[PDB]
Amino acid sequence: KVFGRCELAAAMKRHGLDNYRGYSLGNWVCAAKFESNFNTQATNRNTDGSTDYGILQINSRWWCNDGRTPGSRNLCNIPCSALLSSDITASVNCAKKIVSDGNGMNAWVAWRNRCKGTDVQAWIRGCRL
Ligand SMILES: [Cl-]
Ligand SMILES: [Cl-]
Repeated sequence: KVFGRCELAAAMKRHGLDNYRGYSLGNWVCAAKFESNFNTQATNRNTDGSTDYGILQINSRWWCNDGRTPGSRNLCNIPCSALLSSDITASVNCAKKIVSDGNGMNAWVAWRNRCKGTDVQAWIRGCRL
């Protein structure tokens, strides 16, 4: 499913992301924009043989099991395929754990490079939240 911007903001608000660990909702919408273009089915293979999955591009080295990433952790205890669902619950639950881990949202390269220090509120502007 390819979400709308305000639709995504709304589903994220409902799953507790607005202000989770101090990151306003605009940050998470922005991250999703640039990580996956709001598409829950997005996959990107990394050079280390790991794969990023879903709306927030959660990585198979650490966070989810995809069966083809040698000696990987499954820190979110999910098959990575569960991250590609139209229901964003599993992605949101795994992300809350990632962002608690110490790097905060710096764990997402697109956020660090494209959202951090920008006016992230723009991404929720005009949405009935
Ligand atoms: Cl915001
Ligand atoms: Cl932080």
